[PDB]
Amino acid sequence: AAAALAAALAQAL
Ligand SMILES: *c1ccc([N+](=O)[O-])c2nonc12
Repeated sequence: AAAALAAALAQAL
């Protein structure tokens, strides 16, 4: 889950 989210945020920004 950590990675999923990490990646989400990365993309968002
Ligand atoms: C999660 C998984 C892979 C990568 N990546 O840089 O290839 C990520 N970057 O930020 N979160 C992830």
